[PDB]
Amino acid sequence: SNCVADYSVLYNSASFSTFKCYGVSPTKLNDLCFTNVYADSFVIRGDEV
Amino acid sequence: RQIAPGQTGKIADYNYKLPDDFTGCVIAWNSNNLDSKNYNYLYR
Repeated sequence: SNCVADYSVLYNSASFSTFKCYGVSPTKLNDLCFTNVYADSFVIRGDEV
Repeated sequence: RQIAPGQTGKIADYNYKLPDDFTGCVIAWNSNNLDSKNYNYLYR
């Protein structure tokens, strides 16, 4: 929170194997604004993603 | 899997894209023997 988020720095990288978005489309993110982002982070088996 | 209606990816914004309501088929295979050796192939 209390910051500016350039999602194009994330989305333009091919290093992410998937970037699946479920209530916004990733090209729209830079025109939106949000209250909290809540980044959750963990490791799992690749076939389970 | 991006060569389909409404998808996004490395080619989608820069190389090749299908209409949202495309009426057609997509037919594809990993030939590899003729395909791999490469300087013939590129993306934007």
